[PDB]
Amino acid sequence: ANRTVSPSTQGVRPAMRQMYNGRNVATRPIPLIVDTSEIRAIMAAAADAR
Amino acid sequence: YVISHNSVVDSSDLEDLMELLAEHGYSPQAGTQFLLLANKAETDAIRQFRRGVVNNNGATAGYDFIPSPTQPAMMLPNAEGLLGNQPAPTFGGLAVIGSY
Amino acid sequence: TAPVRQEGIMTQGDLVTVTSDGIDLNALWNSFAESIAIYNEAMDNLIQLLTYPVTVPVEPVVQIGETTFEEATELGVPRGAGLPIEVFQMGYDLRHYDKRNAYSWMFLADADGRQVEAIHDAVLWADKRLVFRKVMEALFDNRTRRANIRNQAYNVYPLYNGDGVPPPRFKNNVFDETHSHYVISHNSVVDSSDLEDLMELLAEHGYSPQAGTQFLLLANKAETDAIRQFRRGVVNNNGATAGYDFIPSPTQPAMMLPNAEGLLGNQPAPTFGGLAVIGSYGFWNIVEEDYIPPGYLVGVGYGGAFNLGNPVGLRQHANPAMQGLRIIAGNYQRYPLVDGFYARSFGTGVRQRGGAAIMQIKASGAYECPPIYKKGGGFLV
Repeated sequence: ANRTVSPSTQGVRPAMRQMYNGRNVATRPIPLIVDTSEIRAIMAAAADAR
Repeated sequence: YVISHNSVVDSSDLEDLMELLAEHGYSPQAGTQFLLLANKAETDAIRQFRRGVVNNNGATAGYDFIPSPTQPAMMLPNAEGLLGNQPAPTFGGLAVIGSY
Repeated sequence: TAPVRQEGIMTQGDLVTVTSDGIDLNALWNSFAESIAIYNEAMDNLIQLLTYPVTVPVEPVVQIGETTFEEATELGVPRGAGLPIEVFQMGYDLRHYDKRNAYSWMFLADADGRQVEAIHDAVLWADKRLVFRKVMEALFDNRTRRANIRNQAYNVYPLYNGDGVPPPRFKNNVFDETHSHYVISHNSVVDSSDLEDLMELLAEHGYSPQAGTQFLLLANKAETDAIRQFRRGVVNNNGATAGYDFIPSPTQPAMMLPNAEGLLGNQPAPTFGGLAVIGSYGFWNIVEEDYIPPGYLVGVGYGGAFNLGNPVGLRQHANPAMQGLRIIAGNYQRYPLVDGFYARSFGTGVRQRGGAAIMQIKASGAYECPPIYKKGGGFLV
């Protein structure tokens, strides 16, 4: 039989996944980045203005 | 209480109008729902906003106009979906034409 | 504009009362307790991840000589053996802080108890703002301190600074007395290079990804906004190519990135300790934190074969009656004045001087401690 080996035949399955690409859907969510410092400022200001 | 500085509406005017609420923190980040009330003369221009296409006064739209479920259909122009979210067909009791 | 600080004796005419108009202003103290509670949680999540309570006030480091074999002969005998040894020490400082409040009898005759509870709460906030400042200052202020314990003067150190005993030799890494973990980017904007260089400052002592050390990068939003844009093999700022992709964590918005149809390996977990992780770059877990000043990167290692702890040791006084914030009786106790004091004593030092590093993003010149955390600058953030 074929005795050929490589770091691939000795390896592990790559544990790969698909990541969201925005193709082949009707709409795409707006990419709204919100860091925690901005969440703190909103929540502090809301609680002050109440 | 403000003016557009142009005789016909831009996508930039919806951005400048959104800014007047967001400057106080009333914002998409804060989970604020937003409603725009407009006349036919304005909504019939706003229906034509498409991402990256130039509108009136050299404004370029940063989002797509997404029609509401009650509106007539459109063909999707690209393999990429429209940039936006499709609205519910009503806001309170009002009839929603779409989102921007 | 700045907040005000009223610091006199409380007289009549500093009283707050139900107005002529019938508003009970004394009900409206603690209007801002909830916004203070938000920033108090923010300070806590840093303190419990940057610090540990000191139970052993002094740390040793030891150096010893060696010996060698020789080839044997059949009639003759080999040379003998000995071992020289030396040792060095470091510790943590301890300092004292206090506040007074004072009232005239005319204030006390008419005052609402809600107004003195309001001042008491403002003091508790100021105590937290003090402890937090001194924890950050222990890490950011790169100057060596001295402390007296049991009539001996010890060194009290920050991270490696080009001062004190050098880092140990590790696997052909050898270090000068000038070796430092306070460094500059040499450029006005953050590179991918900078995160790669900052990691080598931990890795050069061991403390490495293959040793199992987990890592955290604390950064201001202004740096994270640039780091978010790093893509593997693409040029970013100052002509740096990125060695890695920025990988977002599960909390981030879905983004239509070019040349990115699949992810090899896991996303970084959404939180590290209590802090919210935005994503990762190489082995760094990246946290946005506005208590890090703009233009500073703070890289910290945890765990691994060397078992890195939290970077700053927090030292308290030996007597349990002197631990924590304390209320002490006044010198004025009768009439016409009453007074009283608040006090706390605590201090700080670094035990594992290589287990973190700080970079300041600037073109040229020495590292500056940021004025918000420099030791001379005050007692609040």
